[PDB]
Amino acid sequence: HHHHFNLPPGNYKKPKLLYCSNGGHFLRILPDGTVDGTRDRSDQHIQLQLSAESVGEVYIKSTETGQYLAMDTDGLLYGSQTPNEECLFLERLEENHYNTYISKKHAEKNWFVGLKKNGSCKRGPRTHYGQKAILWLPLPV
Repeated sequence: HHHHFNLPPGNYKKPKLLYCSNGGHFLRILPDGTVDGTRDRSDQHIQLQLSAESVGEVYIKSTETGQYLAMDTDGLLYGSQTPNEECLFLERLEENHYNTYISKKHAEKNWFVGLKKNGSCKRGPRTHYGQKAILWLPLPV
């Protein structure tokens, strides 16, 4: 393992919203595959369904479009039509409260799912432990 194994509570029984306190945005996966953040709670593309492939490993999927969150070889987030190795994330507890999602494929490089204060996605290499951009809070739909 390249990372710790503290896991958050809760489960995957219901769809969730992923809220980033960094800028105060909900993770959004647009129909065209674009990924970003939005402060609009009524947005139809922020509803996500998480599922566990293995303990601590998850897929994050758009309930509206069916697309899977994924991080490409250059660290950019994108919506994938099908599940592949770039769609698996390590879901962990952080600061004894939040949820962090580390790219499983690039786990050794410490690439996290994260949003900047302006709601734009952070590129993998620009993220690291200790940032506010990587801290998520799952919220009911």
